[PDB]
Amino acid sequence: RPWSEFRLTPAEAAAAAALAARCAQRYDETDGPEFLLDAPVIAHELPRRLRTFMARARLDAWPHALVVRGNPVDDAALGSTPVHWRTARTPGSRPLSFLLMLYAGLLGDVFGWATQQDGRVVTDVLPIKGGEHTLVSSSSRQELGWHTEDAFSPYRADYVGLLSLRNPDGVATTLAGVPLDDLDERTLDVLFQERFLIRPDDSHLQVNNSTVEFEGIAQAADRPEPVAILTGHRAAPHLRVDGDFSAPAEGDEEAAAALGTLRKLIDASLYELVLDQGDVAFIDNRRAVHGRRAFQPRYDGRDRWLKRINITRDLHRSRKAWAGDSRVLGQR
Ligand SMILES: N=C(N)NCCCC(=O)C(=O)O
Ligand SMILES: [Fe+2]
Repeated sequence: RPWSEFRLTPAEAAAAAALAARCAQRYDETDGPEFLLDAPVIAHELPRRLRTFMARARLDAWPHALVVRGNPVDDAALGSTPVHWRTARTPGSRPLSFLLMLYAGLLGDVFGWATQQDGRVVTDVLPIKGGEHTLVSSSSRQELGWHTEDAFSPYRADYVGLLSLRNPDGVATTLAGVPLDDLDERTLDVLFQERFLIRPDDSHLQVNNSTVEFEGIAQAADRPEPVAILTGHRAAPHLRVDGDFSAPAEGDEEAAAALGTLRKLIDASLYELVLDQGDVAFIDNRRAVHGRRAFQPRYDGRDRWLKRINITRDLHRSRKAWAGDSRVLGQR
C-alpha cells in the first residue's frame, strides 16, 4: 500500500483509550492552553509499539499517510452524529478527541485557524443538511475534490489527522501522490516555477463560521501572488495544489498546460482509503493531496463523522500568523 499501516492489539487500544479517558477526566477541554502544552508529554505514556511506529514511519521517505487501525468506539456511548460542527463537542465524542490530540502530539505541534470552525484545534467533519454540494468537508452528494489542506497558505499543516468516529457505509477518503512516473521533465520544470495562483478555500469564509483574520483571507483571494506547485527535491517533490482553487498566473499558457496535465495525472492515479470506525490517518500534506468520495447523506443520526486536526513540525514557522499566545493562525 502507498501508506504506512499499524494495527493496535486490543490491549494496546484499551490502554490508549484509558489514557485519553484519564485526560478527559483531568482537563476541561482539548483546545485549552493546558492540554495543548501537556499532550505531547502525556503521549509518551502511549503503548511503546505505537510510539515506535509513529517515530519511525514519520521518517520513512515513501508513505502518503500514517494509518492506525483498531481504536474501539461504542456507538451507544458515542451518541448521534451532530447536525452541525457547532454542537459537535458531545460528551460521547470527548475521549476520542483527547485520543486524537495524544496521537497528534507524537508527530508535531497542533494548531487551528481563526477563520475555520471558530478557531477550534480539534475540528469536525460531518454532513450538514443543505450543504451537500459545497466545496467544504461538510459536503456529501458532491465529491470533495482532491487538495493540499490550506494550499493557499505558507503555514499550512505538514500532517492532517483524521479519526473516524463512525463511517457505517464505508465512505472512502481519496489520496494521490506526485505523479512522478508520468510527468515529463519540461512539465516538471514549469511546476517547480512560481507561475500558479492558489486561493483560500471556502472553509475560511465568514459564512462557514459562527456569528480580523478574515481580512487576510480576503487578500489571499483578491490578490494571490504567484507560487510554485512543486518544491524541494526533483526526485521526490513536495506538492501544493488544490483541484478547485488552483489557477495559472494570468495569461501564462505554459503554466496552464502543466497544471492541466497535472490534473489529468492526479485524477488517473487517485486511490481510496476507507477509514472504518476507530481508524486514524495522518496524511502527509506535503507528499499527497486528499479528498472524499461523493456519498448520499443519511441525516438519521448515524452519518459518517470524523474528528480532525492540523499538525506542523514547527509552530515558529508560522509566528507571523499568531493571534496571541494561542494555537490559532491568521493575518490581516
Ligand atoms: N478542492 C477543495 N474543495 N478544496 C477545499 C477543501 C476544504 C477542506 O478541506 C475543509 O473543508 O476544511
Ligand atoms: Fe481536507
